[PDB]
Parts: sequence; C-alpha cells; structure tokens
Amino acid sequence: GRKSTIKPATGIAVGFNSGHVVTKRNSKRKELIKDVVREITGFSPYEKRIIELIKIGTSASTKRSLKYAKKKLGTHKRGKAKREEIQKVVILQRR
Amino acid sequence: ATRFKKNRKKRGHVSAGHGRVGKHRKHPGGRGKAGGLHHMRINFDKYHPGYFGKVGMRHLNLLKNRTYCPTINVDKLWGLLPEEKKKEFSENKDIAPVIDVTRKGYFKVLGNGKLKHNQPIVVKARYFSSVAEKKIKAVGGQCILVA
Amino acid sequence: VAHNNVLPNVHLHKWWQRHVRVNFSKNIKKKKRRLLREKRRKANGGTPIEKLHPIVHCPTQRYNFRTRLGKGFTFEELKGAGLTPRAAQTIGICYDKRRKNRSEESLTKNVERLLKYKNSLVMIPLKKNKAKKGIGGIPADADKNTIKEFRNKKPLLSIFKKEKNTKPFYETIEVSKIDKEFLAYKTLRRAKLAERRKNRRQQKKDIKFKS
Amino acid sequence: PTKIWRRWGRKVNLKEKRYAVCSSIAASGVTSLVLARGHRISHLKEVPLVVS
Amino acid sequence: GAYKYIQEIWKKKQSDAMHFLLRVRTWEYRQLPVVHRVSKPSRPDKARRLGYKAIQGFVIYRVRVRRGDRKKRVKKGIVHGKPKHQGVHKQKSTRNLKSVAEGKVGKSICGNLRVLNSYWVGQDAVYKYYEVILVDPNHNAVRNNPKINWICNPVHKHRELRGLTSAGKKYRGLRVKGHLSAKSRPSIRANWKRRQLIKLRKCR
RNA sequence: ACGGACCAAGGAGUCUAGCAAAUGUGCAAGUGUAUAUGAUUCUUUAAACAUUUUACGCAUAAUUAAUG
RNA sequence: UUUUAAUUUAUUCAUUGGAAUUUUUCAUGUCGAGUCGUGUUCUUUGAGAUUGGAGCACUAAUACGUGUGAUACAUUUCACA
RNA sequence: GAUGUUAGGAGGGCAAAUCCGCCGAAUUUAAGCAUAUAAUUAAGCGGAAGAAAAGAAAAUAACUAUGAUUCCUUUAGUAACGGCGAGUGAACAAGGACCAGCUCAAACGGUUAAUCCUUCGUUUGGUGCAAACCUUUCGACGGAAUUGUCGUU
Repeated sequence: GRKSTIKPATGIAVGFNSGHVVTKRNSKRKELIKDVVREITGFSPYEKRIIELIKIGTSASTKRSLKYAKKKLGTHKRGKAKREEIQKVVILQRR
Repeated sequence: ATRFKKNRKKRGHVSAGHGRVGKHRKHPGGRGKAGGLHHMRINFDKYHPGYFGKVGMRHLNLLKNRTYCPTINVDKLWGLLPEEKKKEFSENKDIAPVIDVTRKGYFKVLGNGKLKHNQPIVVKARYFSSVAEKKIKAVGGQCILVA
Repeated sequence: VAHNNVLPNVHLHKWWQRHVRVNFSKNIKKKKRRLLREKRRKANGGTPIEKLHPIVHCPTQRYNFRTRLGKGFTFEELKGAGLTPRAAQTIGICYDKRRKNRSEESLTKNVERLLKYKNSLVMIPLKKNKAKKGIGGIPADADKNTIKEFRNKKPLLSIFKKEKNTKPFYETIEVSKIDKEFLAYKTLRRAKLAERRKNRRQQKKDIKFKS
Repeated sequence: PTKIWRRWGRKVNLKEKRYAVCSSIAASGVTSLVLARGHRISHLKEVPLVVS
Repeated sequence: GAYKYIQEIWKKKQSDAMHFLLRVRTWEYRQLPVVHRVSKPSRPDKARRLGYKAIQGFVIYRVRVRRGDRKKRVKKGIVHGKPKHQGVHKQKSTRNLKSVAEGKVGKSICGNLRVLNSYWVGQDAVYKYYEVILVDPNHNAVRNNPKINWICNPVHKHRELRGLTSAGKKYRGLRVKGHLSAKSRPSIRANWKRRQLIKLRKCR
C-alpha cells in the first residue's frame, strides 16, 4: 500500500505506511536544434492534418483531432501529447 | 531386494500370476488418467469426488511471500520458554515474560487452548486472533503489535 | 487407474532418458573446489581470498527480520568509511553502485563494519620497504617489523562472515507496566478498514505538493 | 539393460548411524562377542584393551 | 555538433527533404546489385552511433532484402500432416529482415570480415535496404587498437550466423529482461534443457 | 483344434520417478542437516567423520472463490 | 625440470607527466529513430481482452521523458529502471 | 566505382560429446479424433570454443527492502495454461558455488589530428649449442583520417 515519506512508519503490519520504524532519509542548444530542424523539415502530413483540425477550432474538431492523432500514433497517451504539442504550435503561430 | 520379489515365487507357473484368461496385456484400460467420466468414472467419483471442473477466481502471479504467515496457539506460548524460566515467572508475580513469537518464527497468534490462570504474559506478534487476545488479556497479559 | 490412489501426475511423457543425470562426482568436485581455493590463497600468500560484503536486510515480509551478506557497500557507506570505490576495490572491499541507504541504521551499521575492517587491515608496501601512506582512503603502509610480526598470526576470517545477531525472543517486564487497555485485534481491523481512504489522502497530499 | 541411474547409494539417518557406531563400540567392549566374531583373544587380559 | 542535426533530420523521414532524399537513394539502390560495397557510410552519424569507426579495417556494404513472408517450403501446398501444420502462407520467419540482410553479406561474400552491426538506409514496396558495418580482423590498424580489437580473436566469427549481432539479440528475445523474457536468458534451448534436466543424487 | 523332428546354450514382471498401505528401525512436536562448507582422511576414501546458540520440505490448524 | 609464494638491499642526483580526495568558482549538459510503441496476421509461451518473436500498416517523446509494476480502459499518485 | 597473375593478407574443407542460430515432422497419448500432446523434439541447413551462450538492469520487489550473468538446493508439480479433457507448467524471495567490472556513441579539447597503419633503417639489454625468441626507442618514407582518429569524463 501507500507509504509516507515523512512521519515515520506505524509499527504495525497492516494499513497505511505500516512496517518497521527505522529512521528514514531523503536551455539553449536543445531548442536551437529544434528551431533549425523545424526550419528544414516542417511538419509531417499527419501533423498538418492535426494542425488543420485544431485550426477549425470547434469541440467536435478537437475531439476528431485527438481521435486522428491517437489512430496515427497508437495509444491515447501519445495521441494526447501530440494534440497538446500541436495546439501549442497553433497558438504560437497565431501570435 | 531382487531375491525378495514376488515374481520369483511364480517362476514356473506359466501366467506369472496375471491370469490364464484375462492375461497381462499393455494398457487394456487406457493410459494414465484416460477414462475419467467415461469408463473410469466410478473410480474417479468414488475416490476423487471433486476432481472435474473449476471453482474460484484466478490469482495471476502469486508471490507466496506476501501472504506467508505461520501461526501459533496461545497454549504453546509458555512452552516456548525454558522450564526454569517458566518456574521463575510463575513464582514471581511482579514480573511477566515478554515473548516475541515473530523471532521464533510465528507471525500470527491463534487462540486455541488454555493459558494459566492469573499468570500475566505479554506477547509481541504481527497478527493476533480475536480470541487469542481475549485469552491473553483475560490472564492479565497484553498483546503488542510489531512489524 | 484403480483403487484409492492419488491421481497420477508424472511428467515423463517426453524423452527423459536423455535428460537424466547422476552426480557421481559430488564429493570429488568438493575436493577439487577445496584444492582450488587453497591454491589461490597460497598464491596470494597471506592476503585472504575473501572480500568484505555488507550486511543487508532480506526483502519481503517473509525474511524481514533476517540479515545476510549483500554485494558491495554503497557509495555513501564507503564515503562514511572515508574511501572511494576505486580505492576500496583494491583492498578486498566489494562495491555496488545500485544499492542505496534508505535508513540510517543500515548506513551506520555498514559504516561501522567498514571501519572495523580498515582498522584490522595491515598494508604491505608496493615497493618492498618503500612504505607510503596511501590514497583513496587506503590505510598507510605498515613497515617491516609489524608486517613480519603479523604475518605469523592467524588472520581473522570472522570479519568476512555474516554477523551473529543476539537472540532475545524472551524478556521480562514489571506487571505494573502492562497496558491493560490496548486492543490489538481491533487496531488491526481498523487499520485495514481505513487503509483505502488514507491512500487517498496520501495521493491528494502528493498532488498538492507537486504544485 | 542396466542403467547408470540405478539407486547406487543410500541416505542413512545420522542418528541411526551414530547409534550403530555407539553399539559397535559397546559390542567391542564385551569379551564373548569379540570371541564369537572370530578373534583369538583367549590370552589377552581384558577385552576393552587399552595400551599406553 | 553536426551529428545531432543529422540525427534530428533523419528522425523525420516524412518531411519533404527526407522524403525526396529517401526516394532518390532508394531508386539508386534498386538498380545497384543485391550486395555491393559502399565507399563510405551513407549515414555517418548512425554508423558512428553503432560500432563504426574511421579506421582502415572498417568497410561498409549495402544489401537488398525481399519483404514479406517466405511461404512454407513444401512442394505445392501439399503438407502431409495434421491440420494444425497445414498452413503455408502466413509463416513468419524467426529472424528479422535486418539479420537476413547481414547474413547475405557475412556468410560468404566477404567471409574474411566480421559483421559488427547494420542500419536502415531505405524502404520500398518489395525491398528493404541496409548497410552493414564489417571489420577486417586481419588488419593491423584493427589489431593494434586496444579498443575494437576484441573482434579480432575468434568466438566472434559469423556473429550474423550465430545470432550475436544486435538484430540477433533482438530476435532471440534478449532485448527484454525480467518477467517479460524469463525463459530465454542463457539461450532458449539451453534454458529448456535445464528446465527438464532431471538430477538424481547417488544416495538420493 | 493350434505349437512341438532331436539335442545343447541363450530366453521373458525388471529399472527409475512419484503416491499409498504394510512392517522393521531412529528420533518425536518435531523430524530430515539440502546444496554447500571443514579437516594431519586422501591405495581403499567416489566412503566414513563433522556442522559458531530463525536455509528448505513435510508435519505442528482449519476453512473460504475471495478481502480474509 | 615448470612456476610461485615468502624471505635478501637498497642509496644517491635530477625534471617530466599523471592520479585520488579535499577547498573557491560556473551549467545542468549528454544520454543510441523506420527505433520504441500501437493495430493486424502467424507462431511461440504458464503468460491468461496476448509472453516473446516475426511480417505488414501506422509511427513517437526527449529525461518533468518512456519503459516495467502478470485483466482491457480513462484521470492520476507512488516505486523501480 | 571498373580493371590488374601489382605488394601483403584472409575465407573455403574435415571433425561435434558439450555449445550457438535457423528450419521443422509424424509415430505416440487422448483408450476414437480434429485443438492439444509427442515437441519449440527427430531428421535437414548453417556457425564457434576449450568451453560456448548469458551478462553489468528500460531487473525485482512493495520489504526494516534486494542489486550483472551462470550453475546447484528450493520455490514447485506451485501461480498459471488446457476439447479446463489427456496433459502441460514458469517466476520473485530464501540457502549456496563463483564473484568483476567495463567502453563506444553523445558532451568537452582547433595558438593548430594532439591519432593510426605500410615500408625502410639505428641501437636497448637478455636467456638458445645452434635454430629462433623476448625486450627496445630514435627516426625517415608513403599513405589513411576533419564525411572525425586520439585524449578528457
């Protein structure tokens, strides 16, 4: 179960933070490369599709963009991360 | 060992004790546990009742160390400690023994048996049974939880 | 099958005659290993073939109480003893880079063990009567007289062994110091009952601290 | 065909082995047994025979 | 610092630049022979990140390899056996196409060299391309070097055929550890042998 | 009804794993010192001997799919 | 005969480099891509809404990441790597 | 790229008990048989050593935590798989044997590739009867290498 990193363990064997009562003890170059490589390469076609879906700017389109990114990348986590990165880039290009 | 074998005492008896009629053939009923539910079903149901089917839910990877806990009943707590010290603790009423059964190798104290009347005893264990604790503090003792 | 027997279970349905093996050489191999370690201790001549290992607690709740020899002292333990891992590995001290000291008890117990080993060490000069005072925490080199007078003394191999724990499963208290109010079974049951929401509170505490 | 995985050896209980050794010593201590085993001991003074 | 940019560019493969470059070089590889020597690595950063070095005894070969599955080796579809083993079309090879590619050059084309690793280079409808790094264990520039000269002594010949290159490690299940590999670690056949080696003590 | 012209020699319930019952033996809430170590034993000996006051199996507690 | 321990003896004169730890400073750096992963197909596994491998399709993040934590998901803590 | 009977070299074949890749059955068992089993076996193809292979965590755990790999005792005929039938069947912890850790890539070094190899030489001392062998650092020459060797960590 869950422990506590402070407030020493309860000396009993069950429950929250149970157990023995021992004493516990406790950017420039990256986005320069990103900028130049972005200048050279641009966006992959599925990234362009996600960009346009984001730019459409309705809840239906954002849902569709998440679904499309999820299908294109596999996995909800990767799809969601791609969607947030593209939303950030769309905001930035809007400024 | 080979000269004590029963086949030796049937040496000139033709059939070797296996019948002149039924003979000794090779797997006349099938191999291993073949005929259960079909032609060994009487044997299976008469000697191994609940053999077929499944009951319960799966535990995927067990890790027996997690739920390992050996038990001891209260009636052996006094016998855990030596005879002379038992006599000492009995004669002297102001002192009680404090026994950490976890050190002897027991994790849970169970409540079977009878503790000595008016003989206090403090027991340290990881787990306690309800009746074990009831008896321990009925004889004037105490249960201490350790881990 | 017939009669009241256990239902058979033998896993001999493959070609097992090829995989059966018998150890006729168990004690012969015993002798060979003994001879090998004897010869490799005569070869290094006085310095033990054993290397110092730390005392660690066996994992899981099954072997919680027991300690044994780990592999390698931690970086913190070596630094508390005053020597670098590279230096320590030249004087028979194992080092492992993976273990960490989660508790001061383990830290100090292994530091004391390392200090005892260091104080027990007597160092042979690298250059035959050109004794120096060492580096990386290695003790200073002993000189001719103490080396000669210690080379004939029995080396203590007990230091390399897992420590023997005092075994007090028994102790006595005054009857007047017995807590007659404690409810151990109730405490256990309540702790199990409350475990779920306390994990909740801990998760919420972590979320709050993350900001 | 004879196989090498015959049960060549036997594991004997340590207590039973020690019992056997103790009983053999006890038997060696009694004269009639030493005589009956085949030793010609008619002329030695005592059977638990010990020398300097 | 140039290798970082090269790596980041090659990380795209779908940009206009990378798409164009891959198209043209794949077209050239298709016309070139199945196994042929390349003067220098076409991906110097990736080769360097694999074991490649600019020592005299290091050579590089480009290999085509056909895609898809190889079909069961029975004459026509006829397989005399149980229906469990009657499939001929969806049979997947244990080895990956990368390992097959490095075998195609390490077996006999240059059997005097030692295969180190291989990398990507290109794809196609019907071929996959690869460049294989090979080392000449008999060159003194390799032998005298305190590094890299591990490959000079034997127990290292035909790693591509003993499954000892990176592709071999991948298809042998050695790219995972712990409970996900479990039964493969000392080799699958050795682990299987140990798991049923029945041991009898002489005295039982 | 089948086998057997004659004679000699060879010729078939065994070995291992695992379980039980029976009986003998040791010890007994314990029991078996596993792998391994040691040790003036190193023809025999590949056996005998030994084990700095919680290795493991079985047993000492059952029952429930299960939190227990 | 082989080697391999202990015991024999080391002393003078010099500069050349290196190394460990400890004081005072600056920057949090690097960290393996048609790869990982996902889907599907076949096989393999004790691995079961898939254990590993392989083919094909799609195809990443950048350490605050991404991978494991043996039941498929979403939001999220924690541990380990 | 091509070509060279240019100089110097390497591979090929045999042998296999142990070892490493691939490919891959059926008999058999299920009292029939098709999934399953036999079996990730036999046969077939290739590849190494005196051992090989694995190996320094994208590992366990959930503990008071352990700490590369291999092997033995055990876990354990257990968790699990399976016409849930016949059958199949691991892992972690624990006790031992042995014990060992490392380098590329990437980072940093341009008041200067600080690297490497070929050939030709000089002497530095040694054990051989000889044959031969071990040490040796001062070069020069011709190349390779900035499409990246070497040093640092």
